Amino acid sequence: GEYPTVNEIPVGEVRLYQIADGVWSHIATQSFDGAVYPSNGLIVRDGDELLLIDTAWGAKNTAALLAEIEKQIGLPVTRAVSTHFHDDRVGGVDVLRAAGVATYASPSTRRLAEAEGNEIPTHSLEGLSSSGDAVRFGPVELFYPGAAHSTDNLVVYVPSANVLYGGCAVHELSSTSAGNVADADLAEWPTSVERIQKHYPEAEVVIPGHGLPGGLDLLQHTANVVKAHKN
Ligand SMILES: C[C@@H](c1cccc2c(-c3ccc(CS(C)(=O)=O)c(F)c3)c(C(=O)O)[nH]c12)N1CC(CCN)OC1=O
Ligand SMILES: [Zn+2]
Ligand SMILES: [Zn+2]
Repeated sequence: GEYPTVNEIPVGEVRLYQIADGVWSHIATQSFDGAVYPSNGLIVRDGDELLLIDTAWGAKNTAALLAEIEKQIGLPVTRAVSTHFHDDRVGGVDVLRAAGVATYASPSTRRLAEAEGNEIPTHSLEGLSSSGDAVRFGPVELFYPGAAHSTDNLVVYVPSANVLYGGCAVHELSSTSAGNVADADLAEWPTSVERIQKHYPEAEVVIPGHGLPGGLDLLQHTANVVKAHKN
């Protein structure tokens, strides 16, 4: 019943967690540079179909994700959006594409994925290139807050449930640093978080890219840990 962690998640297995009516997160674990990390994504019911946000960080994890969705939900995943270019967001796009899923990301994410040798979503999401931009995509709104964890990071809001999926631009409350900052803009990140706070003041659940969901406090906590990481 509690939100799952690695200690319940061997690498290769996937858990789903019901967030709200028609909204689940997915949780998987992966090894990277000799350490094991959890990571989240989102699943949103879209009538008789499902919209997937982010892969489960790897090909085998993403295959396991599709199997877990069939077991627990039983509706087809028809579209997926990746919220930035890192492997915890696009690793598994090839699996999705061979399982009938149409894969999408911004042009900025597609270019960065291609340049870095990561898997590349098929379709480009226009209308998101300026900070503060928002577009509708099925049952969600996609929002580009500005550079934060990465220059391309997108945020996803589920208006029916007031669920804010921050992706890796948002950290969990227990975080002690800003995570993997390799491609981050620590100077711009607080401004981007402030844009999220201003745009989604009615969010009830906030889901970070890694770790435990909570409420709006995750946004302020993220700004706090990023400002202190920078300093
Ligand atoms: C594949 C991805 C990656 C791999 C491994 C770990 C992470 C973390 C991470 C780290 C620590 C914490 C605990 S905490 C908030 O207290 O510090 C955390 F929650 C998340 C993140 C993230 O923060 O989103 N991304 C990671 N990658 C790869 C990459 C550059 C490759 N050239 O950059 C990146 O992010
Ligand atoms: Zn990342
Ligand atoms: Zn991440």
